[PDB]
Amino acid sequence: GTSPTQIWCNNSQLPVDHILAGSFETAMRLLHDQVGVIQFGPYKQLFLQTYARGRTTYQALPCLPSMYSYPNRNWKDAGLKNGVPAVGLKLNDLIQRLQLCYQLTTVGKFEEAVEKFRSILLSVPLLVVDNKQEIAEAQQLITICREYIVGLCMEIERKKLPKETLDQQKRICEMAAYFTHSNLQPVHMILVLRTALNLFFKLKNFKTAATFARRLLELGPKPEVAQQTRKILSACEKNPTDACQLNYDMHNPFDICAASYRPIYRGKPVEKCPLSGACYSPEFKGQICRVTTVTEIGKDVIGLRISPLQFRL
Amino acid sequence: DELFDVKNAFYIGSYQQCINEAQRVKLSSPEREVERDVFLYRAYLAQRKYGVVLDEIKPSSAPELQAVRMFAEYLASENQRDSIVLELDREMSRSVDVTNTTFLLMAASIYFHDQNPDAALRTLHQGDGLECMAMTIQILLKLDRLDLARKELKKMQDQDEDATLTQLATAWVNLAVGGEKLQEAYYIFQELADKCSPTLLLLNGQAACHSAQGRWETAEGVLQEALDKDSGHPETLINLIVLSQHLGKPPEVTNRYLSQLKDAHRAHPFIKEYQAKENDFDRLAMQYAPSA
Repeated sequence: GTSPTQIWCNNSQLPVDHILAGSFETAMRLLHDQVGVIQFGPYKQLFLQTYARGRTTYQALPCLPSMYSYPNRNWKDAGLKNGVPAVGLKLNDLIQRLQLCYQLTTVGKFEEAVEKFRSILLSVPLLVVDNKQEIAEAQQLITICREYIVGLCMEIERKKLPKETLDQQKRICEMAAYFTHSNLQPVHMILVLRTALNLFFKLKNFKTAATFARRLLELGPKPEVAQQTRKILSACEKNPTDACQLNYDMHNPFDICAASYRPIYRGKPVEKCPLSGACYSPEFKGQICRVTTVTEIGKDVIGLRISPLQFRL
Repeated sequence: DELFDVKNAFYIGSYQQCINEAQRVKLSSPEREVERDVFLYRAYLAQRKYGVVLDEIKPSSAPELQAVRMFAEYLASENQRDSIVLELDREMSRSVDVTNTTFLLMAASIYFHDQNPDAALRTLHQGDGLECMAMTIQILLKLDRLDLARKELKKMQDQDEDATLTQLATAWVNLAVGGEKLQEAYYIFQELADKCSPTLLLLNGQAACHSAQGRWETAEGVLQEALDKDSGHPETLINLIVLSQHLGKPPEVTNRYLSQLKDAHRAHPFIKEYQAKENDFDRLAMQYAPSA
């Protein structure tokens, strides 16, 4: 007859369903078309893990091979024909993990934070989502992950680059400033602003520093920080002026190149990761996304398909 | 039936109980004595004490025992298997004897492992016994032809509704059916455990029923109890891995059970499949991966 796993495959477009089924090739294809995922290698743990949960086992008779049971999320209604695998991974689970990521960011554990963030980001396509808004949250969740990943990754590099040349220094300040734009939560956003302010201050680009200081204050950082910020701000006011011109436009909209960590203003051509939304300069197109690590930058895709609602007829 | 307790203990899954009782029972008949020995060894096979069966059953033993021993060697020696099947094929074709039910069951069992469902089913077709019917249904379920399975079940159902063997069979069909049926399967497993005794087999069956339905948490107790009795029990560990993920246990937990399974039985087909999946995944990765 037809195996239950096969039934699941026939029944659902969702990639997780196929993984549960054990149909890797099918699942990979779905991930490849719906999302960009060219490089499956980072996926392997997720697949096996997901795969393991798919079916239960019980023994009909002794000394014979054990039987397998396939749980269905719609067990009641599903007949033999319309079964679909039980869930097992949910949006809340992913959201919960996010806090741990936040914690690591605050501590300065950025490298570890990236891993957790990326782990969640990759996991999003696995989900089966019940309602339309819930789908939006998933998309939003992914966005948050890339934002941190690119931002944190940019930060790690900035620290690495050499301080010695003036040009080198200008580069650092620029990158620090770029971080400012990243959409993080206020606790983190404040932290980055704090950093940028100092770099700009030493740079003697006081005018720009003043703007950062004001933005920081609005956030409402702890009192000690706020006081320090006010102190710096007043100093900046004495000589509001930027000594050097930097390749940074606070006002102009940006898009940080995930690879280059260079600004891409407004309209200027950009290539984006189908999955993450990470942005890259046109040169990168066709390459593996640094943020996602699985995806192809240039790839056009159907789009994430977490819920059956997405399919319409 | 004098043997009733011994056999019943066997089907439920409490092998040791079967063995103990088998010894206590008195022969009272050359026929019965043979049946008793058959179950006694069958129990040892369940236990995986192959050596016991191979050593003790000797050529002089009754043909029924011989069949059991045949199965034992098949399980025990991987190398021997092709040779055994070949001989089995020869014996099956070159010899009519239907009467030996034990032979049919053992032979069918070998075919089943051989993954020659047709042959096993073919053999079982000849056998009249109630057990033969139960085995037949099980094979049909694996075949995923629930419909055929249902027919056999009723067939046995007419003969003996109350028999535990029949009840187990119904539960199986039941579990396959899905839906409201699942609850029915759950009760039968529960009732058996209550009456006879919770066996690892029975506990997992209950767990499977609960898991089929959403009730992951309810499943926890049965698996936990089963695990306590026997770590390394294949069905239990597998169920635990599945259960753990639904519960939201830490990923390490799922991994731990999986590793534990490997320790208990490197060979276990679940493990093999897992490995197989890993292999093709790597294979697939190369397919998608960019060239360099």
